[PDB]
Amino acid sequence: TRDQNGTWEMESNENFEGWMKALDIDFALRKIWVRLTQTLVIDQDGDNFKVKCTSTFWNYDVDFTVGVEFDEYTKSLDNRHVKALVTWEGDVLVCVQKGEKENRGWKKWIEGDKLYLELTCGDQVCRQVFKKK
Repeated sequence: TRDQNGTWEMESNENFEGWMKALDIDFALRKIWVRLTQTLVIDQDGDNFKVKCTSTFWNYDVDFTVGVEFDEYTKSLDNRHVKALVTWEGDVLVCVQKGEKENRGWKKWIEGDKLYLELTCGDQVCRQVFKKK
């Protein structure tokens, strides 16, 4: 489905370390962040999304409109300027973050009460699975 609204609690995280290292996150932050629980709260109304990512450590809000490019400065992550664009490919939400790193972005799929998130950077993919609370 296209409807991603909900509070989503992480159940599995595969290769998060490799994706962080591909973004050049400092080693000591990687070791703290690598096995943190994550909750994603998604508020979706038409094209407008408000996504809140929370863990006991860093705590992000990003807001976007599907089909509208936006500047992002990833101040709490690798501290880069990207031009981000979120679109639908059928029922799959696709984000491309254009900038220094190649193949940088993410894709979200919803099956049932499961949200699948694939984060990419370079040759690394991180696969996360969330359950709807």
